[PDB]
Amino acid sequence: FMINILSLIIPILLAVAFLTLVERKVLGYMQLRKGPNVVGPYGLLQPIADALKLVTKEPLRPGTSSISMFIIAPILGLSLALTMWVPLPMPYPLINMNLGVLFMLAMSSLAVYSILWSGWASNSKYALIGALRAVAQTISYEVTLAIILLSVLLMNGSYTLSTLITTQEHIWMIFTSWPLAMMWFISTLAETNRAPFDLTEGESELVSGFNVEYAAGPFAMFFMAEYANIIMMNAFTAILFLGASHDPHTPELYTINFVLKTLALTITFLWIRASYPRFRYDQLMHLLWKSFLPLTLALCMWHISLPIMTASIPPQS
Amino acid sequence: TYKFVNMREPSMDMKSVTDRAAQTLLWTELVRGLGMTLSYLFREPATINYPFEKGPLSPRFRGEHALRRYPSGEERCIACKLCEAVCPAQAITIEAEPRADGSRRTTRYDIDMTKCIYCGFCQEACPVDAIVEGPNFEFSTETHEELLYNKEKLLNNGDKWEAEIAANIQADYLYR
Amino acid sequence: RKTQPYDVYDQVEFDVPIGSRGDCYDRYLCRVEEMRQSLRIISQCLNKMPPGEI
Amino acid sequence: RGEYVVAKLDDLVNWARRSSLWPMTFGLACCAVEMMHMAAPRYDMDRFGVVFRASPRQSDVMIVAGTLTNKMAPALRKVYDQMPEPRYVVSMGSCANGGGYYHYSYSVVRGCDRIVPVDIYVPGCPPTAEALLYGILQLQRKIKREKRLRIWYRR
Amino acid sequence: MNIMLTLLTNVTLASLLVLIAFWLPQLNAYSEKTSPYECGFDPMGSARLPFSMKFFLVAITFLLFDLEIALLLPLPWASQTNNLKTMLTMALFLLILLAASLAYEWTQKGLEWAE
Amino acid sequence: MELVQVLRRGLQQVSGHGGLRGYLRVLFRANDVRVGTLVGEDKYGNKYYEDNKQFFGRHRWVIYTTEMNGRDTFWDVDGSMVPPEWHRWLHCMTDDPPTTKPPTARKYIWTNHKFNVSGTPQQYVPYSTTRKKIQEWVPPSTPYK
Amino acid sequence: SKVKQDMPPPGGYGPIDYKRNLPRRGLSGYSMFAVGIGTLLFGYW
Amino acid sequence: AMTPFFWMFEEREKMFEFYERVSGARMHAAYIRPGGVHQDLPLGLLDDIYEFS
Amino acid sequence: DTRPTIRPRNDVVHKQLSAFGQYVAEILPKYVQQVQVSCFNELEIFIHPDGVIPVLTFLRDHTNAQFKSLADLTAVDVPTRQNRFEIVYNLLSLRFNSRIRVKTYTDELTPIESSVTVYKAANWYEREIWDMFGVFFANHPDLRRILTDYGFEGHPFRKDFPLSGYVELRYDDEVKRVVAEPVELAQEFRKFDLNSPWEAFPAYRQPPE
Ligand code: SF4
Ligand code: SF4
Ligand code: SF4
Repeated sequence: FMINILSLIIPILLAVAFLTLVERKVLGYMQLRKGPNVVGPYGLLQPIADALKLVTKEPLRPGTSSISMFIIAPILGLSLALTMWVPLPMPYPLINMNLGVLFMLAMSSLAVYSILWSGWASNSKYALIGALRAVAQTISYEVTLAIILLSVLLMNGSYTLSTLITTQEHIWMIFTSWPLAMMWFISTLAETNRAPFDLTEGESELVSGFNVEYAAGPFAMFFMAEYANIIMMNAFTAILFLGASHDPHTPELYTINFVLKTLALTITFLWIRASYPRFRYDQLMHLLWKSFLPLTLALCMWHISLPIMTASIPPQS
Repeated sequence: TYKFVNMREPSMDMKSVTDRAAQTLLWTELVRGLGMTLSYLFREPATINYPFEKGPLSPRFRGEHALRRYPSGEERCIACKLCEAVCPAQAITIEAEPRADGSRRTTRYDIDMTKCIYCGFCQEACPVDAIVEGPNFEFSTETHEELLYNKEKLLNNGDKWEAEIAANIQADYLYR
Repeated sequence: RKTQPYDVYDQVEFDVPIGSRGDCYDRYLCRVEEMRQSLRIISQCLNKMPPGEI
Repeated sequence: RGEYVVAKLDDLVNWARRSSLWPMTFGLACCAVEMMHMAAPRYDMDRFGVVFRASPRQSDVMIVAGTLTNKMAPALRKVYDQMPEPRYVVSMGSCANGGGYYHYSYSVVRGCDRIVPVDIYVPGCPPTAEALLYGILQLQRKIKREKRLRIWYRR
Repeated sequence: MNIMLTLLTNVTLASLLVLIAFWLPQLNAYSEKTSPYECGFDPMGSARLPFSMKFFLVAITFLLFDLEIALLLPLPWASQTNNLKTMLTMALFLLILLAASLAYEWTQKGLEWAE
Repeated sequence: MELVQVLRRGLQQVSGHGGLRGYLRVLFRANDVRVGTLVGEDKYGNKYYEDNKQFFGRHRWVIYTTEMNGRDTFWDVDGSMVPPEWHRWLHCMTDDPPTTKPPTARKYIWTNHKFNVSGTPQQYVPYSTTRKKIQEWVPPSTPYK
Repeated sequence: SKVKQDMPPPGGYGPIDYKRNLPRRGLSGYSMFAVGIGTLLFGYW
Repeated sequence: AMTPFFWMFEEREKMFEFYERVSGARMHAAYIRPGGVHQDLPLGLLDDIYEFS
Repeated sequence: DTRPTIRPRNDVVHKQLSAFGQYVAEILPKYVQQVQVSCFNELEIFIHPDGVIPVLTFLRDHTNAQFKSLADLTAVDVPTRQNRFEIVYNLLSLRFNSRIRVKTYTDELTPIESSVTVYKAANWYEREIWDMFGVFFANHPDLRRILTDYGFEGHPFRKDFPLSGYVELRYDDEVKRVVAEPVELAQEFRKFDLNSPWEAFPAYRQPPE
């Protein structure tokens, strides 16, 4: 059985590593630059070069830091991102899970706690402020994310991720809840801490946010954690709306379709990263509580009476 | 004459107001920047391949100093000290001595780059075009004592860099 | 340039963007428009280069 | 042979080091704006495999660019000491190399080397974007030419 | 216990990464490197002083709202009951009640940053 | 039709670059697969190419030699192997190769262009170029008079 | 020989544009909305 | 957003390209002096200015 | 000018500024001492130290002057005078697109009433001048060093202050932080007494004495 676990964990790390290359290269091509191409052919050896150099870099333990608190958070950040990859309905899920999204949602909230704890554990202004901007960021997206999650799968029938493939079947789910996918996609942007909503990092405003005292290996686990988080939750939005067909006799046909769906969607995550300025976390909780919340109620009311509207209540099993 | 920059009151017409509402609800001007950025992605990058490829330059470029010499072989410098008097950072130190023959040039000609400014003032201050700003921007090094040259290396620099400047002053002698 | 012209700036013709709110958006907009008006100055300067010394 | 093995692990270490070194987003004077000139798509900082990180706990090579002053001095030494090893320093321009145009000034320390150890002295005032981009290359060659674990084996 | 096995493996694999990133890559600390970062200078001295919120009002409303959503999570199963009539009214009633509370807070200032 | 046109352009690229070995050589060392006319070849083995059809700044380029003055440089390189005659042509300070019109050859110019000798033992050292200024009175050789 | 320097062409350089040339792209707000429900209603069917 | 920075620094570098063409260096020209500019523009510089503008 | 070498003149402006020069003189005869417009159309008002705040107030307030812009604060130091530092203001009138210069004199010890109330721009210009020259002004809000090094003693721009300074610093490993020491240059400033020994301008020559 454990052979299945390593084949689920190990490829993600290499996939996360090669995300750093495309992060630095498609951005550059999207930016009149050529991207990393000096290390091996076209730079495909650069993600490896980053990995060892970060690992062989000196780890740093600031004097005013809480040692145990400084170490537990990076473990929590990377472990949750990696264990986040077990329950997806990728053709044959590792663990069938009745409450698939609740398992998805619960530890996604626990993921920010590693983001949360590292700020004060580093014991300085530039990380305490970044940690507290993480509070306000997850103040905003969490109060509404469950509402979108409930609305989209209310037509699915239950919380099981596997039933998503059956529910979509003929047509893309986005065709039925396109304003919900409008809600869902950029709210995931607001949790992955990407360019428009990366206040927890905050390159320009506060040097590095919840990373300032972090060095070498702790970052390597942190860098992989948030890169694993974006890909996984993008794979989540891939099945949530763009689920493809699955033939039981040929499960590999689903993988090729699903991978591109979560890959082209990923290119979007790199796409917004180049073109958009930064939300101030003032308007971040302002916007998600002024227009986002009152709207997401309306379609939530729309999406509950409507299965009753046309006698289209989905079966739970 | 002036041009007002920021005031255009939007029309409250049904067609115009639903334009702004559609722009607000459906991100349209927001995707405009997103959409054009795609178009700029497909543009081939304007990156050179250093050092296999090097950027454009001009004959009147200022680089490392190089003391040249006459076609016979005698070094042009005649210790008029005008370069020292003009050098805005006093990077030049000059001492002179009549040695034996028609070759009294310098006891000492030390140009201090980490003090020098690369203004090039020494080049046009020289009445005999002895000290020149070479076309070589590529003279980096690892030790601080390296970044200063003696009189000898200025001669060696002028000896090593000779074809480039000889043609450069050939093309630029009328401009200055 | 307009109130106290210097050098040959009197002969050139251009516009100066004037803001209306004094906020960051106005200043950025005036900066953008000044660049466009700068290009117009280049066009007039390019087509009006006179002969003589330097 | 043990020396063969240590050399192979040595080759692995510096290749990752010189390929993935991260310059500091540190800029003081005229040199700083030309430093970001080569980071522009014309010369492509990133295509050589490097990316700008901000804090000392983040970067590899300090890139000192600009005039060094007495008031700037305490923070520069503090921020340099704050960078974990291995760490390298390159000195942009005549001013930071030593003294510079303001060598005789009352408020300029004559040399960044007087405050922080330096690997490479990149000259020019301002150095052309080509010249310092070689300075990064020379540091890649210098990082290549080490025997850190090799000298340890024979230590 | 399959979920336990992957959970144990996941936290284990994370611990090796921090383990060999703390012992293998050398060790050299001389105090000022170990010191906190204040953008180059020395901090005023704290990182423990009260960093008072300016959005404290919205934080508690999040607790009320994040709590009340747990009341409507059973919705997918609540749809498949023999009594969707009162189900529709009660489930609707909750959403208006959250809507009213959001509307109440909105009108009496609230969400905007308290100054 | 244009899609397969660029595919054969790549097929031409591997063929024109000395088959597979040369293409893998330039791809892994020269970092580029472009093919240009052989404009010149200096005495140091540095292979030079010119492609006027490409956009400005990528018309004239250099493939560095694998050997220079016992400083094997097949993998590592730097912007200083370029000899003085060609260094102006590479930087397009001019639109003439030295082959078309060689520079005026004189006695004192170097025959072997060198590079940055920094780090190597051939590196320069500052030294006094002046003689002694105050020489001391030599003590008498004779013993007590 | 006559004096020669860098000079504008005898007719002069071409007309240099400086104003905004921002495109007017997209479609009407009603059409964009009517499409939105149009595909939306298809979804529930 | 960082992309606008890299959009126009390319064009900013072209202005550096004519800068180095007509002056001694890229940035610090020491060109404009009391009594007039240091020396005349190179031939063909204005045409490049026309294309860039 | 048929000759293209020399700079032309704007006699209309020169007389016009001179008319306003005497204008201020009658308005405030207590404070102005002499008002002069230079050959290159620059009319300067020379006011008494103690009346610094009223004249600046008058130019900011009066309709006929309306000078409301503090262009620059300079206190050019001349060692040969008893009170060396001569504090020079710089004002621009937007409505009359003309520049005025009001200036006083003040030794190292005499305090001046700070002009921050009459010109908010004077605030930071005030923090710089006390730093470089050392002339304290009275009742300034937060008059304190804003140019020189933290704890740098001595006003560097003073005539008695050498250009190379008095101290230099260097990192020391035995104490593990930077530390100062007396300045000792690798190369001294080679003074260049290049002033021509022949008179350059008969017009500006001082009377025999
Ligand atoms: S450019 Fe020439 S004159 Fe100017 S400081 Fe440098 S060496 Fe001296
Ligand atoms: S280099 Fe030229 S200016 Fe300087 S001393 Fe020699 S001849 Fe005179
Ligand atoms: S060396 Fe030149 S360009 Fe660099 S900071 Fe000093 S004055 Fe500016």
